[PDB]
Amino acid sequence: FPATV
Amino acid sequence: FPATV
Amino acid sequence: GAMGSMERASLIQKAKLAEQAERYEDMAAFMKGAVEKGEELSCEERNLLSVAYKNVVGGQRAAWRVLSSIEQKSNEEGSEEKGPEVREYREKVETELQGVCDTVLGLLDSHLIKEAGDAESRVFYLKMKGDYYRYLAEVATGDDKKRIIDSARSAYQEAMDISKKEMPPTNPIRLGLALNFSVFHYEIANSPEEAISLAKTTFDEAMADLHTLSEDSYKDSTLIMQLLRDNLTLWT
Amino acid sequence: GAMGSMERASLIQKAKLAEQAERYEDMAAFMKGAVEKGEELSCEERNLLSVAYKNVVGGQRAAWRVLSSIEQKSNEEGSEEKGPEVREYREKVETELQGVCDTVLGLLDSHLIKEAGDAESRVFYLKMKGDYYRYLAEVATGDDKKRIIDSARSAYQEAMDISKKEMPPTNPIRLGLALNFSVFHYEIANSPEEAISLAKTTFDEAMADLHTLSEDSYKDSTLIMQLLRDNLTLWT
Ligand SMILES: *CC(=O)N1CCC2(CC1)CCN(C(=O)[C@]1(Nc3ccc(Cl)cc3)C[C@@H](C)O[C@@H](C)C1)CC2
Ligand SMILES: *CC(=O)N1CCC2(CC1)CCN(C(=O)[C@]1(Nc3ccc(Cl)cc3)C[C@@H](C)O[C@@H](C)C1)CC2
Ligand SMILES: [Mg+2]
Ligand SMILES: [Mg+2]
Ligand SMILES: [Mg+2]
Ligand SMILES: [Mg+2]
Ligand SMILES: [Mg+2]
Ligand SMILES: [Mg+2]
Repeated sequence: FPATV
Repeated sequence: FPATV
Repeated sequence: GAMGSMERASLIQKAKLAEQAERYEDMAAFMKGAVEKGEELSCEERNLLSVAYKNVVGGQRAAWRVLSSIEQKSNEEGSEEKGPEVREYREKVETELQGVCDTVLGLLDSHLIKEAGDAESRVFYLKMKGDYYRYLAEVATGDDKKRIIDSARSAYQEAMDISKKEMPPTNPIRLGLALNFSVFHYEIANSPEEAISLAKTTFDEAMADLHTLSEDSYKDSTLIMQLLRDNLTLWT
Repeated sequence: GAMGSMERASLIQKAKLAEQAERYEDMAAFMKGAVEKGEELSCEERNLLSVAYKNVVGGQRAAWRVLSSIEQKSNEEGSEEKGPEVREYREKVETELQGVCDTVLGLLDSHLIKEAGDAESRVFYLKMKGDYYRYLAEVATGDDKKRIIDSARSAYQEAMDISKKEMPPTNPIRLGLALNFSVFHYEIANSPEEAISLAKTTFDEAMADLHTLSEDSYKDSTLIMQLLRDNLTLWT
């Protein structure tokens, strides 16, 4: 999965 | 801590 | 509410203890109680609220993906019929996830966003609104899916418009918003080109503004810039 | 009970899904429902029950230790007074932990142990009884502490007596019981010499019986023997 914050 | 199972 | 009898300051203190103990459900419940006191939240308090729910829903999303994969495998040719249990349990987890998302959205709507006038607060809350509609969109399969997706998009877009007007390109909130909106484009809106363009432009504009920053601000901004780069590497 | 309307086989199936999803609270609730059907548990089912509650209470114990350490630091000279919140939240976590332990002990008493006649089932359940009284003893500070400790000791001792009569020295249940009873001696009963003697004798007697085993049994036994060695290394 891609990075989120 | 020591090992337990 | 169960936290109605506890002091605001005590709820915040206990939220911080819960974080140290990795008790994120407790942390979220304490922060919900603090929001429901009706006073605005400071920067640190907004961060506690976000950390708590991000961790709770993150665990739910991971579990949902495990169960959804098992369910998908069960519906392949040659797969033995095992009854309704996989669907039922995926639905259980899904319903709990949706409940948490609805809780967060409810706090934002009643009444965090309407009282948030400074860019840093308003952008942060609108980003959260986008994030929790995005998590609802991840599990949506019915007639409201398009409206759920559009609600995420609208919240992110309002946040973006304010951030571009009111914050420098290195601001950590502006950066984190852009990172997550880019992921929305890639994973939810079927718009990988938009995702890539947004991540690239955000990265490059931040790069150009690093020269204005202290050592500590530089560290904060570059940490999030690396995540933009990581996603670009994944996507190209 | 909330699981009263769900089939036994469905509860077991869902316990296994919950394990895959790392949803140990759900796993425990499913297994509680399965026990409450009133039928005896198979080997695999006993293991699911144990895994679920071990993981739930393990997380509670870790959180309790974090909070207890903060509380201890708060009661040192020169520490600023911060009010009742640390104690209150440690108490909250403690009460939840005690509740889970009481739930497991209740399942064992009503009626798992009394129906368990084979050594493998009875020793396993009595070991569990010792373990959950040990977790109660870890947090006990009052007038019943001695009786709680003695309840752990008595359960472990009955399990030991049966295991020595009825199981080979390499049996994984006999080994795991001895490992945990040795920890009881070291950490709860203030008996480090007994802990060390038990771990050493258990290890050495198992070593001598490995020659009787298949490759797969050898792997199972040696894995737990390594834990005995690890504790001996810690303690010497
Ligand atoms: C007071 C305020 O506005 N805050 C607290 C600091 C923070 C922004 C919200 C910026 C620093 N920070 C982070 O960089 C990380 N989390 C987030 C960044 C941006 C957004 Cl919009 C939300 C969260 C946490 C850090 C440990 O790791 C980096 C990668 C992201 C915390 C939030
Ligand atoms: C059916 C039955 O009696 N079981 C299932 C197998 C098992 C005993 C209970 C033995 C193999 N096993 C383990 O070795 C581990 N867990 C435990 C061992 C012993 C006891 Cl008494 C309780 C648990 C799990 C394994 C992954 O890691 C080793 C170190 C311990 C599972 C339980
Ligand atoms: Mg007050
Ligand atoms: Mg649904
Ligand atoms: Mg553009
Ligand atoms: Mg039936
Ligand atoms: Mg108490
Ligand atoms: Mg002896």
